[PDB]
Amino acid sequence: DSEFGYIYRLAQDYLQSVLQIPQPGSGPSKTSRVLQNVAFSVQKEVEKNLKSCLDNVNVVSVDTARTLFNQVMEKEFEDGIINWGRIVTIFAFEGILIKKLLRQQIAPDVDTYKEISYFVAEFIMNNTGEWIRQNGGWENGFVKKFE
Amino acid sequence: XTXLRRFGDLINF
Ligand SMILES: [Cl-]
Repeated sequence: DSEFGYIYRLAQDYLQSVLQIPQPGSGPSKTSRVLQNVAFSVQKEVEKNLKSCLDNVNVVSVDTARTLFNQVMEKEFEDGIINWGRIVTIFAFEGILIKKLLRQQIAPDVDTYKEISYFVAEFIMNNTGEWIRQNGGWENGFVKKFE
Repeated sequence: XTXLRRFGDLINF
């Protein structure tokens, strides 16, 4: 029940929904369900907008996947602006990375989605954690604006 | 990153 652990659970839950890994009987939390619907509302459109760009990147490893994630995330927020919509795109992008990694990584570890979700949660809490605290948090700011 | 940024602002409406 820590701050990083809750963000890690959200990041890992979404990758399970993207890869369509079945969870316990009932689905994840209501917060992860609101997040999954909003990020699904985005993901397929982002892929179909960046097919030329994504078809030319080599996401062949975890470090390689982390390098590209850090690179895109630093330029997206290079204006110093954070909102709940931009946070949704952080989850939407990790879903595209894990699908490119699944198709390009040779001999992956079991549950590689847990490794990708880990450094994705590190970025969210280190660079948007203080902002999330100051705009209602997850149960009062995010859910209450998309539900 | 430009794409994702405006996809995000879009939903912030
Ligand atoms: Cl970029």
